[PDB]
Amino acid sequence: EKQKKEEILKTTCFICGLERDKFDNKTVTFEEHIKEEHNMWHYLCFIVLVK
Amino acid sequence: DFFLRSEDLFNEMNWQKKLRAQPVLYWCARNMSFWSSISFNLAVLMNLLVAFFYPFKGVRGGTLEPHWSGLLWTAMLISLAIVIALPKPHGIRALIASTILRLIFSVGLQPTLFLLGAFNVCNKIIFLMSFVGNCGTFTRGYRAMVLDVEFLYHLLYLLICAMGLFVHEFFYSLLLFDLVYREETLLNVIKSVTRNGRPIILTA
Amino acid sequence: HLLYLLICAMGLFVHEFFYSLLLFDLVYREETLLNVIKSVTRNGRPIILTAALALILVYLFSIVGYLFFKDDFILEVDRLPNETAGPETGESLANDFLYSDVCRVETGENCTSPAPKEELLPVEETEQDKEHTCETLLMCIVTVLSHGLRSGG
Amino acid sequence: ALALILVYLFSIVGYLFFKDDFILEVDRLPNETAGPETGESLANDFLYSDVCRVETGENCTSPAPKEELLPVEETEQDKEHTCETLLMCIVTVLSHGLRSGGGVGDVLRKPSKEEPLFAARVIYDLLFFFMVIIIVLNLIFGVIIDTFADLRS
Amino acid sequence: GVGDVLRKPSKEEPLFAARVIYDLLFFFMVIIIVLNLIFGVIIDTFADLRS
Amino acid sequence: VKDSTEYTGPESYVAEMIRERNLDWFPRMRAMSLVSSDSEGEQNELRNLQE
Repeated sequence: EKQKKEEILKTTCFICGLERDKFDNKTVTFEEHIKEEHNMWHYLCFIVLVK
Repeated sequence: DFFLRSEDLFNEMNWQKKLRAQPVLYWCARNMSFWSSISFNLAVLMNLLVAFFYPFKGVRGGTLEPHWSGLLWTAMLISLAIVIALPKPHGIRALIASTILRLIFSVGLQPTLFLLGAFNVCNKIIFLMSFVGNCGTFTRGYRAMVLDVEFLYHLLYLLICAMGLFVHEFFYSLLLFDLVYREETLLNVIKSVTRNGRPIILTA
Repeated sequence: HLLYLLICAMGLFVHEFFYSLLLFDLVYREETLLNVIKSVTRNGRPIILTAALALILVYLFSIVGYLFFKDDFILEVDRLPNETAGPETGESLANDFLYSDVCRVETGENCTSPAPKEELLPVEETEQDKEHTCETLLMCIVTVLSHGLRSGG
Repeated sequence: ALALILVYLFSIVGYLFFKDDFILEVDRLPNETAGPETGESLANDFLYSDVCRVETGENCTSPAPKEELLPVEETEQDKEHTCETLLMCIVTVLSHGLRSGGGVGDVLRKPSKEEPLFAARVIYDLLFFFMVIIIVLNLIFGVIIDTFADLRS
Repeated sequence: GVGDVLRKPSKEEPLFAARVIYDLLFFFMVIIIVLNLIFGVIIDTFADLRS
Repeated sequence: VKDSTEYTGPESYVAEMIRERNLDWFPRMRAMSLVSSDSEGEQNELRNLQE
């Protein structure tokens, strides 16, 4: 699941985106992213108011 | 994708928261009271180290702060006698004051209305009842003291417990390990095992 | 050849095993020669704390050792308601429961030883062991750490 | 070879290391003592011684030919007196320490209170053998399983 | 290992080194292996079905 | 110087730074064409559309 926080990396917011962007143009996306948120813021604004 | 819604719611919440946040507170809270929080962890470090020095006698043993209270040397020159008045007072006091006031004023109308809020007021539950559990596990409570320084012382407390038985037990320890359970909520992997742990203890 | 020486010592230390000091630190260079080693270390940060976990469960165990009913007239109571048972048958028975409780506490501690002329007693008793415990706290902890990190047991 | 080395250092830090002598302590011073205050305590111081020586040785041887009764009896025999030293201690730590730590059969008593006396070669023992056993395993074990996840990958 | 021991050290040992190096090398490799095999292959299969 | 371229741126660147360078672118073509088709694009569009 922490190799699926990449949507936040991516884108966011817006939605997704993308981016992608384109580039781009203007714008880019981024910015957008930035922007977104714002948105919301816006919303718130819206609411506030109303008016 | 978603984102948104959631976101939205958340946002609203946021818104409210924012509103609250703004407002504021007063003073405040948040912080300064988080100084109080982290150094509360330092306090559990302390009842940790001193529970090692079980009540009766003893002045030969000891442990460095390391980078905070220099008053600890004063705390240990009368040692456990006034440890029936060191972790227990500064601990319960700093924590109830500081951390209840912040953890409740930062959030005390907020959780309304979402399930992550139901969980964070569950944090209100664990933190509050476990630590009043702790305050009730030293002071009597209620109150005491503290301041500085002184003085120291103490007283008581106690209350109730007992019835029936339970009649009389090892109240102090009760305090100890539940605090280190707070240290357990401090981080991660622990939760990891638990979660996959559901219909999996059945594998046991 | 020569020488050388220078210075060382012062103071002590005065004189030690200087030569060995040399030995193992060199084989530590052999340790920097390659890889997986680093691997463990890196994830190793706030993760030895996980060792601190069990270290704590044994700190609670230690006081729940020779220190816990059922098996006294309290719871039972609771139971009551319941008581017883118822118806018916068948068968049965019755029942009841018981109780007791209470106790105590205590405390203690102490210790120481020484011787000087007591030495016969230590040379005999150093050879000795017996599983009488004999309590208490720093004992029980050091021990539960001992065997309980050997192979429970 | 890693753990093989950690045991090569262990081997010389065996019956070969204070605390437990007037140096450280010283340282402490410053511291011283303690303081204040109380409480209780005691015282303290410391111590010382140181020184020583060284030585050387070686040687051885044985043868026979007609000594044989002594070997036929003593082949049957064993006793946990060590009795040192180096190639011994290494072969042994490799022995039991690759069986299932465990530790040296030598014990290691006179507790009293506020212990370094134990804490010396017990904290020494279980820290070493624990880290090195969990590691010799989780290494060779884990790296091989990891490679498995690789080829299946 | 076998309950039999396996003494008369003296120095510069083959006497030991015979069935001790024999013992711990064998039982070590084969235990770490019987484990890390059956163990590891099963866990690996777990990672597979969860995959 | 130179211038142109260178310067341118470177220078510035340086100065300054951032871025420058680258883114894416380169080459282729685209365009071309494609731009070349754009070249025919202006090469026929405006031509017929003025003529």
